[PDB]
Amino acid sequence: ANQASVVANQLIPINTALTLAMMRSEVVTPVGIPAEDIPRLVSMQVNRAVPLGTTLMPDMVKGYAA
Repeated sequence: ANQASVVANQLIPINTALTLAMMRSEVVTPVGIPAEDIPRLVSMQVNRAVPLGTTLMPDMVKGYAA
């Protein structure tokens, strides 16, 4: 049903600063960071490796607070 989340479009290594090429929008469950926030996430770092196809959750991004 409608809410899309940010999903990793490639493996994102631990401590990588996110770029736009790394983030796609997809309706997945459980729900992660809202896809509307992809602009806000560029150049923030992930604190763990995020495999291809993994939903980005709030606790995986350093400094994220919505």
